[PDB]
Amino acid sequence: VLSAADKTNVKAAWSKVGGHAGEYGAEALERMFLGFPTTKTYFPHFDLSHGSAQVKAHGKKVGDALTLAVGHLDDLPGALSDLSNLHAHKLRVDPVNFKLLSHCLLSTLAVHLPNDFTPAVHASLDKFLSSVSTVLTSKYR
Amino acid sequence: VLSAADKTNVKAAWSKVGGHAGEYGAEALERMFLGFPTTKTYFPHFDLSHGSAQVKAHGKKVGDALTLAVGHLDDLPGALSDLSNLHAHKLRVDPVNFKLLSHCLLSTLAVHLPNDFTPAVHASLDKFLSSVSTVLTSKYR
Amino acid sequence: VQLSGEEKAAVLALWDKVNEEEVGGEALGRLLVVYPWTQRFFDSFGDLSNPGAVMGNPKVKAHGKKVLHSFGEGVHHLDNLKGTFAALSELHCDKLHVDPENFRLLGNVLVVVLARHFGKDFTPELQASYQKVVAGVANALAHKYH
Amino acid sequence: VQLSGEEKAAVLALWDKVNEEEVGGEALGRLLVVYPWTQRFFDSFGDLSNPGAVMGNPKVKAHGKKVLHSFGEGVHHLDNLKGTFAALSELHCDKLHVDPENFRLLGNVLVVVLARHFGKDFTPELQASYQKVVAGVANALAHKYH
Ligand code: HEM
Ligand code: HEM
Ligand code: HEM
Ligand code: HEM
Repeated sequence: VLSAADKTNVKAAWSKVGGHAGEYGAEALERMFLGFPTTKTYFPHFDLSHGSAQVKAHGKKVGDALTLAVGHLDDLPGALSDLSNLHAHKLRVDPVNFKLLSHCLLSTLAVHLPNDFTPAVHASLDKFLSSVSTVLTSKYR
Repeated sequence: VLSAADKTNVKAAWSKVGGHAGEYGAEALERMFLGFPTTKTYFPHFDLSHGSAQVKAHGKKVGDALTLAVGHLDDLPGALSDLSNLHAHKLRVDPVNFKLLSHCLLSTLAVHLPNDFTPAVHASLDKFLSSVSTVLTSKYR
Repeated sequence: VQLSGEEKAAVLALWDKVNEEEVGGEALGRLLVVYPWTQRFFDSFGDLSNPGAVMGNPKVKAHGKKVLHSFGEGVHHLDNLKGTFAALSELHCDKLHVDPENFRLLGNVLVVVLARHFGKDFTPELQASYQKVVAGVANALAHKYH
Repeated sequence: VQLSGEEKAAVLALWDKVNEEEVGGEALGRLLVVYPWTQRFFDSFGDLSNPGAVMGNPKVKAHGKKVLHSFGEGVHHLDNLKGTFAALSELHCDKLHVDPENFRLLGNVLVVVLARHFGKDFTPELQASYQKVVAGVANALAHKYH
């Protein structure tokens, strides 16, 4: 996955996202919690109410994490090694959930950058997210 | 992503398959065609009758392809490059079908190697088949 | 499937503001581009070699409108879906042989396309409601697979 | 599900030979090992850190037997899967919130286990029949998701 052309699209497209990564991560999460209830399970200690300071804060974590990955497409297994241990070994998140977040994330991007969300960029951004999901759900150790 | 323990498990279990990879491939295919009729769609030119020499021949190709993959666990993308282009670009095989063939391969292996098909082995062989399926469905790098 | 009384309201409301001329064709096109293997069922449509040809193809908009049409029939007959899509079911199952999982993927792109079209009016609540409708329609077309 | 009269006879005849304890204990154990994230639902069972601790755990064997007995109810009521699993569907969907994909995984794991215990008697024809029964149970359990 992730060919020369996809990388160019990913790097370019994240560029259009800029510093709203944090805000988009928060919106994506809210869309996931409301759209796919089964995912509320992993956050028993959170305030899942509209406008939560925990959700918004967490969304920020997800945002930088994705920005980090976009800068290490040649070695995702390495740059994300820690998050992988957290999600697959410690938290044991079900892989299906990653597709849901990915969907909610793309849906968030379609909302805010309708003119940059072309079919081609859509296709590249989908593969990028799958690859990140495989690494975080991987247990390569 | 395959770990070290998984690579060792796979190379060891396949040592047990030995020279029966071809037979198991044919049985796998026979189990798939009867278990999930939809897959026949992809073989309009084949004689899918029982004991068909056409299925045995193909089963052999699949068996060899897998023995080849076991020899290049460290670089599946490179060793299976041509098969990917054939399955993704020309044939356009729905990725769902790969899970069906993998389940039939594991089933076939459980039948013939009941004492060696332990939980640990079962687990690694599954990561291995998902890993091979990823490569063959990707229009990658 | 089931939605609140006030849910159908917000849902059907949005559906009236939909361009049946476009949405249908953009959903199908995005499906053909993001998940290329689906192109295997649409060979007779002609050129699908690149995103430019697909979104431009005439048969994709035409067929797209038919698809977006039977989706509306879904938005209305929400409490009897198994019946409405019963015929299309034996069609995609018996003739075409389309895997159930693909109905889910088209439903999700349809959602994303709606998102690109209505922007912020397409709120997480509204999106949540549509995930229900999308899920039911998908399940109904799969009934004949047992 | 509806299988040919001959199939039923074949499926039911194999089940007379199934030891619910041995089979169930191994099926649930393999699930926990091959798909580690399923472990989250059983943290109360104790140490599941390694395959040796999982296969040896007494609660895994005990719950395994209960699960296999439930499949047996399905195999003897193939005409009424929906009604047979209605209660378990509420438990797994509404109460526990388990993703439906896992039901299929457990169904296939079960098939692999049967293949290992019956070897050559588990012919590709008998398996094909069992993929139907297993597929049948999965959908009925996912019935509350629709
Ligand atoms: C795009 C994929 C995802 C990325 C990049 C991501 C990233 C992160 C990061 C950076 C952290 C650590 C933050 C910290 O140190 O406090 C984290 C924690 C966490 N993630 Fe994810 N995550 C993703 C998907 C998931 C999914 C799908 C779930 C489940 C629905 C999930 C559940 C959690 C939980 C429960 C925590 C710990 C929350 C806490 O206690 O603060 N993550 N994630
Ligand atoms: C475990 C993954 C699989 C492997 C290792 C595999 C391997 C192969 C190989 C080695 C060939 C090469 C034939 C040659 O050049 O001599 C081939 C051809 C082919 N494969 Fe696969 N395959 C796999 C899964 C699938 C699946 C899931 C389908 C669809 C159900 C599929 C459909 C085909 C078809 C139709 C051909 C062409 C056969 C012909 O017309 O001769 N393959 N595959
Ligand atoms: C939400 C699910 C879908 C809906 C509501 C839908 C709806 C339709 C409708 C209304 C028709 C026209 C039938 C007629 O006019 O008699 C049709 C035909 C067809 N559909 Fe679907 N469909 C869906 C998903 C799929 C998927 C995922 C595929 C792609 C693999 C697919 C492939 C086809 C094909 C190949 C035809 C034949 C078109 C022709 O040659 O005229 N459909 N579908
Ligand atoms: C083939 C599908 C399955 C069947 C037939 C099945 C059957 C059952 C049955 C009969 C019970 C025992 C109820 C009782 O003792 O009153 C049960 C409980 C439960 N099931 Fe399942 N189950 C299935 C799949 C799953 C999956 C995949 C998960 C895990 C991800 C799961 C998680 C649970 C949990 C957490 C309980 C409560 C355990 C306890 O405290 O006794 N089940 N299931």
